[PDB]
Amino acid sequence: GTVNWSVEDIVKGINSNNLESQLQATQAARKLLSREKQPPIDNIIRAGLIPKFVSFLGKTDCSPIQFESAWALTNIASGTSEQTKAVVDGGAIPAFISLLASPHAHISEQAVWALGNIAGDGSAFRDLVIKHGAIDPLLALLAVPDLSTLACGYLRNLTWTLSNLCRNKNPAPPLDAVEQILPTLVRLLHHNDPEVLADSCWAISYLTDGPNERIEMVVKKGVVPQLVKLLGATELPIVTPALRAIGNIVTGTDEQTQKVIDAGALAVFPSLLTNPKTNIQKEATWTMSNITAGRQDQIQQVVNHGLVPFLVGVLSKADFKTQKEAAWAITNYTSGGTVEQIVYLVHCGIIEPLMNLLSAKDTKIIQVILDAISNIFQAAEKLGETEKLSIMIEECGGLDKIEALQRHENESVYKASLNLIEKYFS
Amino acid sequence: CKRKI
Amino acid sequence: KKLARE
Repeated sequence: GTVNWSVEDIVKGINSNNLESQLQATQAARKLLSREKQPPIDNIIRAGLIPKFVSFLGKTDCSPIQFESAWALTNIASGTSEQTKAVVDGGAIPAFISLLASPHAHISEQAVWALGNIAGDGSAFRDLVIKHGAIDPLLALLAVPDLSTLACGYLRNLTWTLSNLCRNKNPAPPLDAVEQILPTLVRLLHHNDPEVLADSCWAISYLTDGPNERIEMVVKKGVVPQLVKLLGATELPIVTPALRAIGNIVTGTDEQTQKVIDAGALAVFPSLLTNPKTNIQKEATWTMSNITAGRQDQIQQVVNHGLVPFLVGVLSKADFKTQKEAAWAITNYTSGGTVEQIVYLVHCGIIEPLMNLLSAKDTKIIQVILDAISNIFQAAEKLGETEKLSIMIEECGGLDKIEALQRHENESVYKASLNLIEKYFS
Repeated sequence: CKRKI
Repeated sequence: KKLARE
């Protein structure tokens, strides 16, 4: 019936003066644009059909052509930025926002989906959707006593579209828009659907990816305990955004970091730092590195939770990018730690894996490691045990590596290595 | 110090 | 991100 129409037949039907013919052709276009293999988005655009689809969004008396045109435009807007721009350029944003209040649930949901694709293009279209007034009608669809009474697919689409309104930087979303969205977002973050939870975590991870004022807006809403719970979920699609959000939060103030620790996050890192997914392991070590850049009492919590052996392990064996984050966690630890905390680091076996990574070609890790070695020596100077440390480094072959680094072409590298050689190995 | 992104 | 329907 409406399967495998040509663009020229679609155009003929839409250009007819006959609404039912227009409805049939619009469905035929929807089916073309919903095929998995090379949907002819550009051909449909070149045919000039977008302004017609947008007009059809306003045909209140023919809800089927509203639905069919909304679906067609959603699939166009799901493509490249240029294809999304063509939808926006046709006036689709205010048309779709007016459809959010449709009494036909499947039409409102399609409008939600379409606006998610448009906002998801980038910050400019995101802010344009907001300026057209999308947030109030979107939040009204979620203003129910219990989210469980909404259809699962509907709720997932609403969550995903709100997450795109939280996404992207330069600029970040408007502060008033974030404040308007957050209470509903925290409600979704407590829902039981895994997909709603994943996308709510993603939204929170976007809102915390920025200056400490942005982090504070989110933390103030009390979401950190829920995030830590989701950090232990079995679903990798939940753990990943949950961990990103927690990681972002601990880039903030020591007080914001302390709420993560107070919520019990460190007890999850034995698993995260051994997680079979390389990206989870890397992000967990990056998170640890910002925690060890904190206060001495926060370093002490890292010790109390038994996480230094886990950092020794990642340094010993892990994807190189994870090992790089581990070197940062160690150097930050040695930078702000007490003499006793730094000593404990050596007792846990940090020296040998740290020395073995000086053989890495990456120049930055070498500078990070050498700075950690210096801080560890300085802690040993205060106990008069520099010699015993020097012997550890020689026995595991670190002295040979530091000596060879005096020939390194980078300036700061061959500078720091020489200082250690002359200061402690002479 | 803290390392964003 | 962007998602196509069916």
